[PDB]
Amino acid sequence: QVQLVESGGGLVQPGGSLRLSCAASGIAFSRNAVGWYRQAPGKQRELVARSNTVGATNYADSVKGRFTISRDNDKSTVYLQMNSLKPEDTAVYYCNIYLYGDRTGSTLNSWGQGTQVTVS
Amino acid sequence: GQMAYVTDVKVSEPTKLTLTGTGLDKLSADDVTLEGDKAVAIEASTDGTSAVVTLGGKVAPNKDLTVKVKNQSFVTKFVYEVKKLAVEKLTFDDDRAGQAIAFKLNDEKGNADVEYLNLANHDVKFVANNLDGSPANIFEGGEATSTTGKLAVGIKQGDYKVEVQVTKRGGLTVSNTGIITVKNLDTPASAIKNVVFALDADNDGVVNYGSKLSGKDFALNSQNLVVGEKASLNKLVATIAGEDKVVDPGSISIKSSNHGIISVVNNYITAEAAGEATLTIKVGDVTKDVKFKVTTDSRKLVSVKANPDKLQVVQNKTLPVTFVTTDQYGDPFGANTAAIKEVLPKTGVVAEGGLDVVTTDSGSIGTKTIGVTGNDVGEGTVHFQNGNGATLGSLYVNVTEGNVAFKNFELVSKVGQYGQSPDTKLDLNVSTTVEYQLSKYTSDRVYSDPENLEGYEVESKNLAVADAKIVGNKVVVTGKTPGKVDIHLTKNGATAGKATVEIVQETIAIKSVNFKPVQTENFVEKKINIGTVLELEKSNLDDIVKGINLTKETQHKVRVVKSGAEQGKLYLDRNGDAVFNAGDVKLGDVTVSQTSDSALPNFKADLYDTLTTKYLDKGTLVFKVLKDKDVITSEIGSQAVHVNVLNNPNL
Amino acid sequence: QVQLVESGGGLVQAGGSLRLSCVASGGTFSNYGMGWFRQAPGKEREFVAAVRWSGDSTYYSDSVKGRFTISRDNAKNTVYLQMNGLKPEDTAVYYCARRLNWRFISNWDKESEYAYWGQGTQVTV
Ligand SMILES: [Ca+2]
Ligand SMILES: [Ca+2]
Ligand SMILES: [Ca+2]
Repeated sequence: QVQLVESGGGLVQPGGSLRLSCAASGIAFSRNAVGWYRQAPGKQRELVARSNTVGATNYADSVKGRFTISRDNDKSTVYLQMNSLKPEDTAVYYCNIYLYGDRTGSTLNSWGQGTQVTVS
Repeated sequence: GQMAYVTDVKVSEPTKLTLTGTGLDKLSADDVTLEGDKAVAIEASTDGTSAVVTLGGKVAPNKDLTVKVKNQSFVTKFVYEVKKLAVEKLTFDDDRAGQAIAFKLNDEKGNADVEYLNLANHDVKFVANNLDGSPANIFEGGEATSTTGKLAVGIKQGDYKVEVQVTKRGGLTVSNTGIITVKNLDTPASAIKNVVFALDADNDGVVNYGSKLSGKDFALNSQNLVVGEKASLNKLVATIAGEDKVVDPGSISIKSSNHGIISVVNNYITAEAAGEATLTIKVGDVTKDVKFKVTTDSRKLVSVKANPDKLQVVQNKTLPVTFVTTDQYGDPFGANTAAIKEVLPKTGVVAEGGLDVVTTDSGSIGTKTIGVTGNDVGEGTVHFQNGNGATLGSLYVNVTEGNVAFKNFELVSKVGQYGQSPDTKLDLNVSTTVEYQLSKYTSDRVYSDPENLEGYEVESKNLAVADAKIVGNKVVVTGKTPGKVDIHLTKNGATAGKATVEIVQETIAIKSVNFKPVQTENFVEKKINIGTVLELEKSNLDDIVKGINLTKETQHKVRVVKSGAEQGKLYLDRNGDAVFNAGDVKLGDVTVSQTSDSALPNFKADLYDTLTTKYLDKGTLVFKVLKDKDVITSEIGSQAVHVNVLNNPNL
Repeated sequence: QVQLVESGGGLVQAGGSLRLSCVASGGTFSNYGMGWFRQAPGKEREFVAAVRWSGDSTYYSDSVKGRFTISRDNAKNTVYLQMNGLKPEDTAVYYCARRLNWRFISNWDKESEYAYWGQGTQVTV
């Protein structure tokens, strides 16, 4: 059974950093690329960052340089270092597998509750 | 660079591309990129006309993928077409969680992922059946059908026929059948001995089991955790069929009596909050309760102990001292250079910068053997202090004057024990080698250092019992067969050392064989085989043999190899898996032959299909149990089967 | 054990129609698949049609596809086969068979997947 546990969201002031964590289960973690997705209020869901099975990363041009994704196969966990947070990153952040060809994670069936990131 | 030309790109599997073209043997994984990610592996054919490219992830079917190979670009789509299916002939436990029916699709390596198949618009249905065709309630929830393949915890033992049906949503169904076995995989333990927990000290989620720990990890001596720490087993010893062994981690279960104090996930424990909790460790049907305490006091270095704690060393010579560094709980503590201040005595027995107790080596946290060199002659005590000047321990050092008055041939295990005999017993089951050295002693009988063996020679006076060679400054004696052997160390034909080593090797063997009472076969259609002369307990794999009396007591079963080139090999099945492998002991061989006067045209040397009597078979089959089938004189016992099919009168 | 009594075979002409039934008696008829098989005098056993335990999927022999139609009635535990445009080349003893396995669908044409068999009704075109 798929389990996705997000944490690390906060009510931090502008310019601050947030260490986003994700404890995953039932998603063949080591055999899949993982990634962080975000959804603004009244806006579409987009892939912010992804890390393939060997640690090779990809980012949306909107978050390049400011975001760095990491994964740990031993703990089946995904991390997202949120450096220099701009208001335009207002969204609930979700962690999930990344399937090549999908891009927005629209084909996935199970999602967690996410972690709210609020930058004033 | 090399011309590599791709004529076709196809996604053949969720994680792999198949390229067609020329010179594909000259492509590296880095040359191929799918949706922005370079491939992780590439395996071209020998002619370079095709290549399998492994991607760093799974692909979503029916989605446009851009694949780039050097300057070439392709747009493809994965159309997952399930054409065939294979259900694995697996064996499961009658009471174990996390078990699922495995199956493979098409020619894929590795098991199909039902969750991935669901995301790939394919539904999966599992149907369990008893061999007689009736439904079998083996799936989760005591059920005969499943959509996941997960098995229930509490299955009635036996054999089952399971069908897996994979259907494309709004398309066709592909299905196949398979036979699974529900056995008692469980470790048949009678007792739990040593339970060794190890701290995941570097918080990396990895705690090695059955091998040396890695990183900062250390084996706990105590049953104390600090809040926030994590731990896991490094080993658990249980008594299985009369022998103590390191149990397979897959057979261990760990439960906490208070989840708010210590919580457990797959035998990995987390100290949640201060207080007490009992961990119940279960192996098979035997349990051990381990009472742990979770404190709020971080591990601090409190003790530095030396073995030996009183060192007598000759001036300018080096001797080993083993240092054990420990915390307030008596657990290993990794001490770096700054953790211990080695306060040297003013008599100068140890030189400035001559002793730094560093105990941070992976696999050996808290313990390190360091050489201590005798500096100025005299006596003094090194005091081990922390930053605040508290004394964590001490080492007394007596530096002695040097000369050489004696050279004694000694066991390396008894180095520096003046007058100890070099004679020893070497058991080949524990060790195959024994090491010696020529130890130098002062005129005051103080062990100095080993003699340089340049120019010396060593000889075994019985090459069949053991070999002996000079490796550096040691004599390495290698034991081959039981018996007593003299080892002689010489220089230019003068004796420098002699030692007698008794080599022993006890190995369980067949003492005698009790065959079944046999009668003359007067009728047709009677099958004759190994079971006619030896009492067998039938198995699906290698059968158990009764009546094979051994030279030693054992709870392990004697089996005979059922088929293949090694058919008839008798062995002690030390791991109990009904297959000859790992540390099983070969006990002998069962053979069959027909006597010289026999008239048995359908005779076969096969132990399981030796003869089926037919009209006018007349002869004698001789079944033998030998220690080795290649040495006819190694026969332990035999039993003949007399064949005389009656067909009278016969005008 | 479950027994299969088939009835509906006679002497039809070239291009006619014939309906044959198979009544079973034992356990739950709706949990096992049904299959119609035939054997011409002098030849080996050949599969003609199969119905899934749950209906909604029928299988037809490549030589008889389009002509015959297999159907089932779990209420009256009987196997049916509507033969349309019967030709002389399919003159054989039509035996009937019930699957051994509960809710299995794979290998509908293999003889190994059927434990119960009928004596077969003669259909001569
Ligand atoms: Ca670790
Ligand atoms: Ca130090
Ligand atoms: Ca074995």
